Amino acid sequence: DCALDPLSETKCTLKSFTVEKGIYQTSNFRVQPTESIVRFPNITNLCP
Amino acid sequence: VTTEILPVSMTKTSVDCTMYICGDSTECSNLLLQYGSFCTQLNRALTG
Repeated sequence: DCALDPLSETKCTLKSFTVEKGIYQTSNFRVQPTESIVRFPNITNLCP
Repeated sequence: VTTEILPVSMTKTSVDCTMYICGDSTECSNLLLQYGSFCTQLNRALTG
């Protein structure tokens, strides 16, 4: 399972069940958005 | 006494191919999946 734990993710990245001693970059972390925002101008009159 | 200047190393760079190409879009990511393993090759080369 590639998303169980870092070792399994490494095994999937290398596509192997044995991992040699070393350091491997398996993925990329990035913060996810907390909420969405909409900022439109305060306009009310409907277009004719 | 004379000087000899020799470069030994240069800057170690990494590029998240899937983020340079598709910043955070998942449509673009799903569409880039069908190019195979170009991104993995590029990251492998830069890591080397």
